[PDB]
Amino acid sequence: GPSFPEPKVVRSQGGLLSLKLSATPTPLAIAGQRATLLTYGGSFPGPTLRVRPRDTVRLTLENRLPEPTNLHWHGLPISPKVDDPFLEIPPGESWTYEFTVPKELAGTFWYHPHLHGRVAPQLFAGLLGALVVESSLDAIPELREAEEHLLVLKDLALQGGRPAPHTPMDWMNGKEGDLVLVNGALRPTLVAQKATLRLRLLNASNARYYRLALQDHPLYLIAADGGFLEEPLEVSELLLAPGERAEVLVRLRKEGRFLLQALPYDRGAMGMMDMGGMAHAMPQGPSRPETLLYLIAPKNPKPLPLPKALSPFPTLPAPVVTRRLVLTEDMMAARFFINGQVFDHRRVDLKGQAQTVEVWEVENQGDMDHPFHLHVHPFQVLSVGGRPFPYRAWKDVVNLKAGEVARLLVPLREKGRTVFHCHIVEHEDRGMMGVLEVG
Ligand SMILES: [Cu+2]
Ligand SMILES: [Cu+2]
Ligand SMILES: [Cu+2]
Repeated sequence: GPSFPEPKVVRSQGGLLSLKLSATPTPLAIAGQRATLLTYGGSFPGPTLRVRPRDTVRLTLENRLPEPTNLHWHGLPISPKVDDPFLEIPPGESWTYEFTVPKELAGTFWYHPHLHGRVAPQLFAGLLGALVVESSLDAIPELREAEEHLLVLKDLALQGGRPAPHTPMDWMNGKEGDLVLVNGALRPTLVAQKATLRLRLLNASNARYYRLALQDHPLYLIAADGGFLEEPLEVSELLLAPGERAEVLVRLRKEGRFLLQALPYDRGAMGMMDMGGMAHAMPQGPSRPETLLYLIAPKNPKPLPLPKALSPFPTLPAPVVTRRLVLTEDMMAARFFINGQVFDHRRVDLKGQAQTVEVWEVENQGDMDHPFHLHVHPFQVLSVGGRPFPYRAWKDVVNLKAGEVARLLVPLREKGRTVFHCHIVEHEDRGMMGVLEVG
């Protein structure tokens, strides 16, 4: 096959993507060894669904797992009656998700389980896939003539030919694995045929962070989680927290081999130590550096000019309310809280009005990084940690380092009951989630 592995693509046909997927334990070969994972569509990652605005998506999920499951259409501004975080599909049963892709939408999204208390083991075991909303902006020459690839960043650990079980420390920290994979492959080689690459990036890991840097090159950020930026933004590195997406242009500068690496990053994971005075918690410190892929440039590379503009970001109406959501931790109990409470599916925590804009101040009073995710209602990050955000784009996950406050502009879209939660999914399962009702 092609030197660079990527998930198989299923495209809408005539305005309709109608597809039956099964969530099933699947024997397969991965990173050179046989293992049984939990997959959608018999593959890890699951198939990439490629659609365009106004398409109808009709996805029937058949649950062939021994436990109940559901889907979260991560990042899609669709009704929470469809993207239903409280629905349960029992083993052996099926459910059809049907929605229309919104007209003003573009980017890389993804799908994965969201059954409270079971997310971390199901996601860790392999249940995820990407969804791409293609845009008319893809036709501008500076993008159309680039070589496009999806990079699904997701780690794994195997024990006895199956995903490794969660330990108590895994529930506290979020589980990371030793196999640090791209598109389910171990350190693949991308032999570029064009000098400009357009890379769609997805962090589909439970908890691992990717401090991305390409040797000898900057990256040009062109999209965040849920839409394009207004113009390309040059960065020397790009941190992708769990659940986040980005799109970058790479302008290969000379012939050669260049490593794409996940550089050392300390997200605050904790270990234990006994030095003669009772066991005490001690920081794990930064992650070890990882090579994600080998990028081979073509001969005599002459990259395309960058696009001068992408998509204007909407001018939002003045907000009508400010909310303050404080994140805290009880590490030794592996319990995690929002405004001092754990999730209760019967309890509505916030009540807002559709078509108004809110300011959300999310404050991390813990010591770990927490990537905060809101379903249904994409937001504009105004500032994090006292620093203004350097671009305007739609996001749906925002990473908070210890002590940091993020200020978000949240337009409320579809009416109904939805959730917000930490996207270290172990923390969600262990309580760090709340309920928003929009009326
Ligand atoms: Cu998600
Ligand atoms: Cu968290
Ligand atoms: Cu969620």
